[PDB]
Amino acid sequence: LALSLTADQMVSALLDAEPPILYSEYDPTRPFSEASMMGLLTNLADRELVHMINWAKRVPGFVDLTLHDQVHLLECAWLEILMIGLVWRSMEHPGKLLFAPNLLLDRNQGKCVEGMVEIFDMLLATSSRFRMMNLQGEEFVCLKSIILLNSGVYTFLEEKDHIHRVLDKITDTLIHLMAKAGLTLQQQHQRLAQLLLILSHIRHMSNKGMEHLYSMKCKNVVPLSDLLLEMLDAHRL
Amino acid sequence: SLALSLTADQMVSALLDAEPPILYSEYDPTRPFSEASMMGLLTNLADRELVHMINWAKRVPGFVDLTLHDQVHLLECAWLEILMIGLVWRSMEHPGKLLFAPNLLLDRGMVEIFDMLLATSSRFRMMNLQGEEFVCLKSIILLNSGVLEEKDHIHRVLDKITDTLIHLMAKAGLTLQQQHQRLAQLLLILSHIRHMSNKGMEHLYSMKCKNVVPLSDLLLEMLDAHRL
Amino acid sequence: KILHRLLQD
Amino acid sequence: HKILHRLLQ
Ligand SMILES: C=CCn1nc(-c2ccc(O)cc2O)c2cccc(C(F)(F)F)c21
Ligand SMILES: C=CCn1nc(-c2ccc(O)cc2O)c2cccc(C(F)(F)F)c21
Repeated sequence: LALSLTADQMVSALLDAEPPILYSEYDPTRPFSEASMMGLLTNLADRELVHMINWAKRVPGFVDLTLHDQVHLLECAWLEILMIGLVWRSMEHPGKLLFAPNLLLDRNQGKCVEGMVEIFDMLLATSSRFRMMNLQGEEFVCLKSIILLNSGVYTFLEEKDHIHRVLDKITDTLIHLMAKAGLTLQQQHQRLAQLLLILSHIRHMSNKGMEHLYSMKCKNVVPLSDLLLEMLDAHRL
Repeated sequence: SLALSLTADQMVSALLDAEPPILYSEYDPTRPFSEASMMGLLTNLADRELVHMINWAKRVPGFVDLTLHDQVHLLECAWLEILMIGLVWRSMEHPGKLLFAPNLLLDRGMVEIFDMLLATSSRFRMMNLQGEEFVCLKSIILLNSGVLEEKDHIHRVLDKITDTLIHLMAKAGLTLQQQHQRLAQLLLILSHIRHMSNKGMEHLYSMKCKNVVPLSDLLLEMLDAHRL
Repeated sequence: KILHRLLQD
Repeated sequence: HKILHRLLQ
């Protein structure tokens, strides 16, 4: 059970759960258009989602939930989850976003898609923030798990309590990692807060991205898969 | 400087004394059924609350050390989050209801947002959120709103507020494990508050386009900051 | 729901 | 966006 895992066991489970890094279908034989660029991001998301499901199923506590609650949490969090992964992957590529190894873009390329550059800039800045804080992989996996369990939790009592118990275990794990790294007790609470406040900014970015995706759909820029249509539907634009 | 030197107790005293009043609405009372008489009521209320909010932000330790530009940016980004956390705090005592104003107690596309706000109030009631914690969270919302020696200054002030939250938790007898857990619980609610503000801001923009409900010049200007 | 099916696969 | 600026002053 998730509640009987030690911090070290939680970290090991989450690290082993990590999804693979996928490549985009980038076609370097033609120039980008707004449509073709959006097409790459939605196609990449669509393939990543299948792997996200496999990952979520391995997040301690997630399999205890009903299918409806699992659906709800993923519907809520999917873009946040993609974006935290992006910002993580992009840390050691200052000024660029590593959507995939074959799709490493700077802000002038993001400019190709009308209305995407504000989001692009927020993502770059978030990546820089993680770089400055020297975010560790062990911290990153805790944060991504937090997003999955938290983003949809309030919009569902016993199921909720279980979820809140698992979230508490992840907090414990973060603090453990910080103590392990030699942070003072004060530094531990301060870094915990700094990391969790970044999650508010990731939510912000996801909401702005979701509104942008809805515009792309409603302007017939890109065809969305049936999965992305349903993911988008859940955000009720 | 001076805000980096306040004790936790003095931080708390400062924020408590800065608290704005709870304002009354124009709700008439029933006797008119709702239309966007309701949106009319909420936007009138917000507009009056905003003037108090601006004068409250000046009293949040650290805020007045920022440039006027940065002060403007933070309030433009945070204002609906701040209104909403106030609402949720006022509504703690009224299960299933939102106390927009003492005279305006509404129950349950605004329904999705009402439901989110109700859920947040319910979370705060479940956690027995304290007034001292509430005022720390509201200042965090102001300073964290959303997305660099002055970045360092905001970060130093944010650390001090975090220290103040933990101080309050320690005072209340919580173990270290419990303090860290509660701190995380509270800060994760801010993600949901951000979410609700984002949703709310889209409704406000839609209202602006429809031109039915009157929106103050200040509200129009706040809204405009969220679009460009 | 596609996601409902994917969670079971 | 000048109203807020005036009010902060
Ligand atoms: C820079 C755009 C944000 N974004 N990022 C992604 C994205 C895709 C894959 C991934 O691993 C990470 C992402 O942030 C994305 C996918 C679909 C739609 C959108 C958009 F919000 F613009 F509508 C996406
Ligand atoms: C549930 C409505 C959200 N909301 N709340 C408020 C609101 C007003 C006053 C207050 O003290 C707290 C509020 O959340 C509000 C004001 C203007 C527009 C909106 C909206 F986003 F819904 F369309 C507002």
